[PDB]
Amino acid sequence: KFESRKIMVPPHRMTPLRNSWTKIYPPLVEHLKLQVRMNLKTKSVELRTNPKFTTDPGALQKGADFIKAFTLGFDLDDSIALLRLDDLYIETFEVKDVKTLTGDHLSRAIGRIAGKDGKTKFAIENATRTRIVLADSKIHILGGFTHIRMARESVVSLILGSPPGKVYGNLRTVASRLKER
Amino acid sequence: SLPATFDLTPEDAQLLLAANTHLGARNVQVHQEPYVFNARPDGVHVINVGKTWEKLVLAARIIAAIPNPEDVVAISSRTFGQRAVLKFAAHTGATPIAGRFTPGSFTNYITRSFKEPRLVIVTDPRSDAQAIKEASYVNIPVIALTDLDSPSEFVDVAIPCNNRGKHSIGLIWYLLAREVLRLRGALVDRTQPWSIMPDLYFYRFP
Amino acid sequence: GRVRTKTVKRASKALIERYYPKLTLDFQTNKRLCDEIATIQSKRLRNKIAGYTTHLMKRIQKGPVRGISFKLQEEERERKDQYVPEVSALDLSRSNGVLNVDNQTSDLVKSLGLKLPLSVINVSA
Amino acid sequence: MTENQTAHVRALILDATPLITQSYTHYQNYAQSFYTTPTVFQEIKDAQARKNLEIWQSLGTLKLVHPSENSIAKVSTFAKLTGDYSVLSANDLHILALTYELEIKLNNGDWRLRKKPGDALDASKADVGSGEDTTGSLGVEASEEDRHVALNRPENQVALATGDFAVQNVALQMNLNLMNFMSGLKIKRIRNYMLRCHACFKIFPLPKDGKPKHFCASCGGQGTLLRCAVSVDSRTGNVTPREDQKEYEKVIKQEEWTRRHNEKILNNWIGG
Amino acid sequence: SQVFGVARIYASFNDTFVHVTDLSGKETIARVTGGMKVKADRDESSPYAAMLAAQDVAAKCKEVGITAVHVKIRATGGTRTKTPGPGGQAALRALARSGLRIGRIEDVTPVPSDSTRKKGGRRGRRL
Repeated sequence: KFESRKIMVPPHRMTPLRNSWTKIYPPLVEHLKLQVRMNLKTKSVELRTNPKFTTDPGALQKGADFIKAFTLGFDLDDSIALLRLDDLYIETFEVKDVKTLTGDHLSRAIGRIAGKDGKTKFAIENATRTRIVLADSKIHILGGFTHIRMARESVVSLILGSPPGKVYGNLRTVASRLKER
Repeated sequence: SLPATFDLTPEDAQLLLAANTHLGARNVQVHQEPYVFNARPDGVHVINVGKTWEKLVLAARIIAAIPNPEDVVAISSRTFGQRAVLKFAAHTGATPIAGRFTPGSFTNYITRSFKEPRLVIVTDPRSDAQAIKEASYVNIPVIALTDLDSPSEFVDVAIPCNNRGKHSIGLIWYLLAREVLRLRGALVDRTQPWSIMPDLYFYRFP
Repeated sequence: GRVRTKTVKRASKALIERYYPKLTLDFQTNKRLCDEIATIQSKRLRNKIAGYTTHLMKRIQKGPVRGISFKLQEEERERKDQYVPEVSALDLSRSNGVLNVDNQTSDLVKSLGLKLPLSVINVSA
Repeated sequence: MTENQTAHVRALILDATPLITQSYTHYQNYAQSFYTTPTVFQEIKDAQARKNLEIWQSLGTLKLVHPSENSIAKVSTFAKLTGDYSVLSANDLHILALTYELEIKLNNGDWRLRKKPGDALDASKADVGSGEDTTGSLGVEASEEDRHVALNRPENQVALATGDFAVQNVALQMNLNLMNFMSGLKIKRIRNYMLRCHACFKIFPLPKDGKPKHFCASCGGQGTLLRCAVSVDSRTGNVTPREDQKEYEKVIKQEEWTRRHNEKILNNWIGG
Repeated sequence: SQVFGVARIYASFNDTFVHVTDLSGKETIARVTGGMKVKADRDESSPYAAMLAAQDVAAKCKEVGITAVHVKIRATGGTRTKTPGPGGQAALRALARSGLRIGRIEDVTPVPSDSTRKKGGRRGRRL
């Protein structure tokens, strides 16, 4: 009653894969009780199960979700939060899907979601229980629906070109009645 | 303006090629192009070691030209450099600066690290660049050990060597020490080798 | 927090950089030790200094601390010269008397005009 | 009907890798006496390895022997001469010292051991009586009397069973007998990767932590270190193929503190 | 050995569809919406509604007897987004959690070569 899933390894993250793989595999192999095989040539990771493992069918989907998380820039502490919780999910979205921007407009939108020393990114991870990774044209937010929904409202404020001060004011407003309840 | 005995003795040339001083960096500045002879074709240049010998002969003449031997100051912050300058300061009586050179030491007479030199030797002009620029304020000649990609500004009589390896820096400090003691008069015979071996200046990490 | 004052700390630093060996792990001997060596005006302050020297005797016996001790500083005065090798790496016998030199530096040797035991080695890329 | 495979080695020094990979039955047909260090046995933490260690302790064939301090000093001097002391552990040095003491006791002298690397062996005292090239030990159909004569030879008195390439290079520098953990044949040559300076041509071993050296130890050239395969012959003993900134030490200490904090966070995640 | 189904997950911002039939799209077997499982209009696309809806689809597939299933997931595609929303991810978690065998997981989202104009205008569409 085996089951194997196939997943793709990005080239931009295979060097931290071989850097921190020693911290990646033994928590899931010990606590979550799975089997991992590499294919370093064909950018593939084999996540396999066995009847000699524990019967837990949903943690195979969870393990494919950990490697899908690690596909898109995500560190290992968010993998610990994905180990412990279940309400935390993943999202991608595009810069062009809100507003048609080109070139330096795209660069200034990436600068607006990034900010000076990543401070508006810091303000959006700490006040919303979200975690932020910026790609070239992809935005990535983890978490639950009440958390990521106000993260949606903030990021479509910010990528529309609203100033970050109004983002901070609306951010602490939604954080205020977030921690109020 | 020098006698013919002063040139490259072949055991010193064997000593120079033993310490890999002729190997250098990959970038060649506009200023230090005559020190390179040609390039071994990976990206490593080889330097004219006769220029290094005669250039340190100049630096030895600068050090011997001062009247007070305690007024020359050696500067170091590289890990090999502290041992090299403490041996040089032990053997010629110079004032060493080991480790962190204190800012405001060449101006600002208040600080107890205020020494005014008339002559300054520096291990490299990039990591010890602050002693270079503070000596640029109170009119001090600086003779220095520059690589092939060292900053060449604010130095005069700069000795091309290798500051990367401990062999070359310990040897080149040893040769400056033996050149100035053979020029001052502490070792009368030019034929006689100096009694201390160059491996005293060499760094070991236990 | 019971952070001790700087006078007790500095007096203990001076009395341990200078008067190391007769101080020990016993506070009661250290009390009349700092009575017999130091002129401290009060019983309370000399108790502070004697207890602090007792505590620095407690952690000095496990290893070295950043401050000055004599019995190490003779040792880095022969660390400067005790490990001189009888044969260095710059001597001839470590390469059997003939150097490992490329073609260009042998051209430097034959162009400058010196005679030297060189072995030409061919290197590429 | 299995043949009576006689032991070709009187005593074999077993590492944690051969104790974990192979059972006592795999090493029973090759060696007569089993010797090991107590720290290597205390370092074993796997459950199947603990069961195999309990089975070996019930068998009683394994001898827990600590090496002598003078042999430890000689092994440390040999490792400092060969430059392998930075990568070798203290347990590896103790295992090499115990192997040297067992070879000194078994052969009644140190004529078969080289004090320095590249020194010729004293052959005048012999008449007084995975990248490993193990070729030449195959095709030997020795009889029982031939196996007894080979076990009576001083070359097969002591063997070192280990998986550490630095320890294998130290034993090849000491001209010690090396045996495969799975095959049991005597190692003749070993091929390993070593860091070579591209300018100074200085040879250094691979790092234990796996981090690449940004500056060479002797050359100092940025990127001058290259991965070079080196072969070591047991008969000859010849291996055939900046950092001075305080900010660099601060970066190394920050990387070590980050690794320690990550290990603490991983331990809290495992134990939470 | 077993029988594989052909599954579709359609993940908008405001609902989810878990919709499965046999091979080649012959006749639809199970059919749920986000609106039928939670009557609250704020929770049409909730992961709770997604998992309960996919659990009812799994119950339908178990009573018709299909054990293996092949799934493709999609967004709306076109001028709107490309990767599915988290309701699809919770649907995947539910169908794997249900004990039903899974065959293949891919992303058949209808991707344009070159799209037309979206429904926002020049300025933007979201808030």
